[PDB]
Amino acid sequence: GPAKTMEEASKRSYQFWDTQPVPKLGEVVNTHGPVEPDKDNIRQEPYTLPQGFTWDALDLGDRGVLKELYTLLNENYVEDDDNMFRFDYSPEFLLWALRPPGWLPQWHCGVRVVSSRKLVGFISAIPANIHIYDTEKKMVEINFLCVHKKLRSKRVAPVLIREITRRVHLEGIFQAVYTAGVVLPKPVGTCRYWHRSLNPRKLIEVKFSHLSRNMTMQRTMKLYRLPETPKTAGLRPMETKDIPVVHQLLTRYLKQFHLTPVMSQEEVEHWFYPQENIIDTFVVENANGEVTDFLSFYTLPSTIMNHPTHKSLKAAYSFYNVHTQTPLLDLMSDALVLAKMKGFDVFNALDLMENKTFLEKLKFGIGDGNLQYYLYNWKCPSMGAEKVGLVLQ
Amino acid sequence: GNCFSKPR
Ligand SMILES: CC(C)(COP(=O)(O)OP(=O)(O)OC[C@H]1O[C@@H](n2cnc3c(N)ncnc32)[C@H](O)[C@@H]1OP(=O)(O)O)[C@@H](O)C(=O)NCCC(=O)NCCS
Ligand SMILES: *C(=O)CCCCCCCCCCCCC
Ligand SMILES: [Cl-]
Repeated sequence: GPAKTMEEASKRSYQFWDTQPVPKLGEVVNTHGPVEPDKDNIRQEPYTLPQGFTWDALDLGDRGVLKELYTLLNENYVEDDDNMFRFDYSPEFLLWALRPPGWLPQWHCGVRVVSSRKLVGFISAIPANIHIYDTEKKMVEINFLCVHKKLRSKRVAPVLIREITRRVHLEGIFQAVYTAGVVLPKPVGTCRYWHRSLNPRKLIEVKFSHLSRNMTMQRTMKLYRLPETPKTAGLRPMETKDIPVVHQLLTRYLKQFHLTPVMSQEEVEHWFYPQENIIDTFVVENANGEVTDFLSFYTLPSTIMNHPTHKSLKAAYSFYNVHTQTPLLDLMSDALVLAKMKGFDVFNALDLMENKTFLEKLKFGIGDGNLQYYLYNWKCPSMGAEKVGLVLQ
Repeated sequence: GNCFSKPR
């Protein structure tokens, strides 16, 4: 069974993770560096799957293969605590998250039924340069670990983790970064999700949020109302000409945190250049024509399960927000207005970076979900949420 | 992976 709390985690033994090069849940980490040395020789054979299943690297350039992956995740990926909502990553979003610069086809690691060819399992790695305290290391980011519901509790997920580890080792990479809503050995940081209602009537009707006993629907509407247009002078969508300055602003801004990406200019283009219904980035171009700030948020809707009328929830997720001349509070206020303008029902943000400076003021409510951050094969002290400067998808 | 949160 999975552990969502540190209390429930302390009472668990981790048959798989105890075999892995990560610190134990109990210990305090006093050192910096790899848990074990880099391997001089790597297993050449893929790990064995239960009888009747086979590995298959997924070419996401094939529209039908991408749609199979969409469907696996849409029906079997992450749900909320009460099994009411499930992530519904779009096919085009998956292309964005899984084909950044340097992506490798063998790192899109699928499991198929031999007879029917049904896709029943998945895990992915993408390369990323990660700055962790005083070290910069080429790592991978692991995402989208998914096992079909009919296939769970058959230790397929440990096989998926070992197989992607093997395939990453073959490329000479020995560390990874990843998040999870469960506690595992051993988080480098724990972040909390906060939620800012944008369409509170829909959120309440579908039981995403609850009307407090001391608040009417009418007061809830007024509490969350926003302006019709943003207030910041010179706010506009990011364009191709802004890629260098956005790269520069981000690089300088991230230096104050202890876990951050190190992005090339091409990676900045990939992660921030606006794509409708995937990623939005707005820059502030001032009266001199100079770009001084930017905000970004990605699009991640969810399925509303077993509901007759409302089928989906449109969520915006705070990505990276850089301020040098505009107050962060004004920047995020305009992000809320832009998300509302674009039809989003809720705006989500973690308590990492400097987000705690605006969460309560802009009327975010604290969520029931922690997002733990992990490093594989790297020992270092844990850090508070406000020093985590890394957002995944 | 990510985690699905909702208001406490
Ligand atoms: C999460 C999921 C892949 C786990 O697969 P499963 O069949 O239920 O669990 P298995 O029987 O295969 O093996 C469990 C092992 O994998 C670990 N594990 C469980 N969930 C994990 C997760 N999200 N990330 C990493 N390891 C996980 C378990 O801790 C356990 O290892 P342990 O013995 O050291 O404790 C599967 O439940 C799933 O697809 N859930 C919906 C999508 C999801 O939650 N993806 C991961 C988001 S982080
Ligand atoms: C969410 O989908 C993240 C799930 C992470 C699963 C464990 C990954 C452990 C690292 C494996 C790669 C190691 C490469 C050196
Ligand atoms: Cl691909």
